[PDB]
Amino acid sequence: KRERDQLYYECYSDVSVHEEMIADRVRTDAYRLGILRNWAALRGKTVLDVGAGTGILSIFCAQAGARRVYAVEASAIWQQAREVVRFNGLEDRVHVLPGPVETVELPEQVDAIVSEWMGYGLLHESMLSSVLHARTKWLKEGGLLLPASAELFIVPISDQMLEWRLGFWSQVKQHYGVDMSCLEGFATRCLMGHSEIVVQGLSGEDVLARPQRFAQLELSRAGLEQELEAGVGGRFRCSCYGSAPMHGFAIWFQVTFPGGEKPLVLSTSPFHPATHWKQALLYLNEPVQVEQDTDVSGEITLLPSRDNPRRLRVLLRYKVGDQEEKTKDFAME
Amino acid sequence: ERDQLYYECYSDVSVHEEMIADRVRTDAYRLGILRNWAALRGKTVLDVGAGTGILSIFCAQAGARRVYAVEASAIWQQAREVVRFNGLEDRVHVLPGPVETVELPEQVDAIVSEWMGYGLLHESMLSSVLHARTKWLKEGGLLLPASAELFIVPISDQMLEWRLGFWSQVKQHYGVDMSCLEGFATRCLMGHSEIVVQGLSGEDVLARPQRFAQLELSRAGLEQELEAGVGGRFRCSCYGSAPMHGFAIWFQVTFPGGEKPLVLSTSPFHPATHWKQALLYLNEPVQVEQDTDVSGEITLLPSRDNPRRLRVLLRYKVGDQEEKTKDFAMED
Ligand SMILES: Nc1ncnc2c1ncn2[C@@H]1O[C@H](CSCC[C@H](N)C(=O)O)[C@@H](O)[C@H]1O
Ligand SMILES: Nc1ncnc2c1ncn2[C@@H]1O[C@H](CSCC[C@H](N)C(=O)O)[C@@H](O)[C@H]1O
Ligand SMILES: CC(C)Oc1ccc(-c2c[nH]cc2CN(C)CCN)cc1
Ligand SMILES: CC(C)Oc1ccc(-c2c[nH]cc2CN(C)CCN)cc1
Ligand SMILES: [Cl-]
Ligand SMILES: [Cl-]
Ligand SMILES: [Cl-]
Ligand SMILES: [Cl-]
Ligand SMILES: [Cl-]
Repeated sequence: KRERDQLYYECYSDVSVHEEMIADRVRTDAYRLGILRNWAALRGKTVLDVGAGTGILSIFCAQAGARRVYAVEASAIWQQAREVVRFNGLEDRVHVLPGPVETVELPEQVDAIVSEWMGYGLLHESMLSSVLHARTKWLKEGGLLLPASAELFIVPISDQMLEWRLGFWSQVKQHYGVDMSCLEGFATRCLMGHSEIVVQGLSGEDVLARPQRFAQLELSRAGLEQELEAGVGGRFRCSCYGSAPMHGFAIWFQVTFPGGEKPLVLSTSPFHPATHWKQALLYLNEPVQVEQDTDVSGEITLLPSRDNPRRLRVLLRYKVGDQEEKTKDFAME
Repeated sequence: ERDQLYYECYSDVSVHEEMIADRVRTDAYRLGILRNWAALRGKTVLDVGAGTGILSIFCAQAGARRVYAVEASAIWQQAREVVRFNGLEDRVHVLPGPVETVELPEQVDAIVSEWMGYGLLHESMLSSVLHARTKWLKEGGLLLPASAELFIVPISDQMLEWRLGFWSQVKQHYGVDMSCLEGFATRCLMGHSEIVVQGLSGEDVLARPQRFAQLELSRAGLEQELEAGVGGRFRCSCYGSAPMHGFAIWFQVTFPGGEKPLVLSTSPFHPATHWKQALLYLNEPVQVEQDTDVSGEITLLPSRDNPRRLRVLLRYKVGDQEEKTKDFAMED
């Protein structure tokens, strides 16, 4: 079933997703400046924009002096990108090509590749293998990748929003004169007992320890394609700041653009301004009380599902202080 | 088999959290039940769709000697827990299964139910309640609520206006002109034939809201009239100059007094509720002026494939423009 790809691209054929991406100021301005600061590597050069969407990133490349930009797009939105390119008078420099980047035939190797491939938890959608497949095939030796690298972080969390949802049932008497405190367990089983990856914004005040980096993806490195199938991650460890009910873990990513100037980082940390990626939350089955200097440690692996390769899977093993090591397997909403 | 998937939606906590957190809804049901304490003292009540059991416990608190709390989804176990926890195991009996196939020991003096979906009739729970009235309600029995009215008005959704205008703003933000995508945006967002559940304010309302249906729930033969369609004709005149994006529909229900009668509205001129309003978009904007004639017909139906999903047939005419038709289905 390669018709699994048709239902994936149908999401990107609609305007709403692209509105959400372009409305994400942090994301779109990171790409704008990231491209601009690498003018030296881009003036006069050829560029491959993998998954051009509405074509905004391809136009940034042309505005930074690129002589030719190949904007490859697999969904029907390619029609709108051609229209936008034509509308800005850039048809002679920006050429939009339909179809997947795997099957696309360009007339030449390229000097640089740009792509916004990051999904939720970085690797939801599994777009990275397309980008790496295109690097190996089309990018010249020592050509520019934008962004050039990625890192993943994990940290234990106490989600205050969830806390109020669990506590809701104890507030019922004071409003309506009926005691529903006994449904606290039920709500915990409903909201924490399931095995889905929740994509939700957190505050920095919900963070219970130093965020630990558990993966580092240098996109130039050959053989990185093969490692994504086996999984991304490894062990983590940290000690908590204080007293709180730990609900689970959050994960987020960052990506780095090189300078020419200094490097630009695009982060999805809760200590930074929000993005449409938000954070990926991994809830325990029930809350666990931790104290100042409670040592939390464990193992995490990000990989694609068996059923749908584009869907993200997270295998977590964890140990909260004294407790026995527990396990939980998640899949994106 | 089809009905089992519907009940499963009410097995999760989130849906009941949302309903109980709707203070306008829950206070109206509390206060509506409390108003009829005289008629309910020492009487028996059926609670169709008991959920977590909160409405049954209002009836027991109001003085009913016996309440049968009927609930088809697995949440009946949570309703049993709450009853026992509140010490009302003698006065409230939680009976699992659908209300169609439940067996009570007696006929009841009153029926309470919160049955209203998005656009009132989404979910098609009203048939279950009307069947329960015929089978279990005594003569001169009480229905809470007792009636329902449906309203419609042309609207100018600001949230949509922002989303359509977005593509002209890209130049100012990022230095790339994408104003050429406005038509595409409109075709995606307005050309889809789905009923959008969204909250509006008073500024969004473009003319005097018009009632197009009344449902007296005691009326016999109403169950058959629901399958045929609930609806009517409407006409109104626009207040002033604005871009019309479609129609909003909403409802109200009325509890009898026993004191003045209590009205639970989901109008945008009254306090907000989880029902919000149900929006029916045109295929594109139509610019209107003061005293512009908007008229049409609306019919609320069950969908072809799925009887519990709400369908809306809309005929509409706006000013000099010819009469147009559009078929909507509730958000998938
Ligand atoms: N293998 C592949 N080949 C070509 N395009 C792909 C692809 N996999 C995903 N895409 C496309 O890549 C885009 C990812 S979203 C990024 C969109 C664009 N850069 C913007 O900022 O607006 C989508 O439009 C999707 O349809
Ligand atoms: N035919 C039927 N028989 C019994 N219960 C039904 C039913 N159709 C729907 N229901 C139930 O009716 C409920 C409607 S929601 C209202 C729940 C509750 N009265 C409250 O205010 O919180 C749902 O929980 C659903 O499971
Ligand atoms: C269809 C499933 C598997 O994939 C999607 C999940 C989410 C989205 C989505 C919703 N809003 C914005 C996006 C895209 N975004 C995450 C940046 C992409 N480089 C799209 C596809
Ligand atoms: C076909 C089914 C799934 O449609 C539903 C759609 C929405 C809901 C829902 C979400 N929050 C609250 C509700 C219930 N509410 C409308 C009051 C009902 N008496 C339930 C069923
Ligand atoms: Cl497509
Ligand atoms: Cl082109
Ligand atoms: Cl990085
Ligand atoms: Cl767990
Ligand atoms: Cl009414």
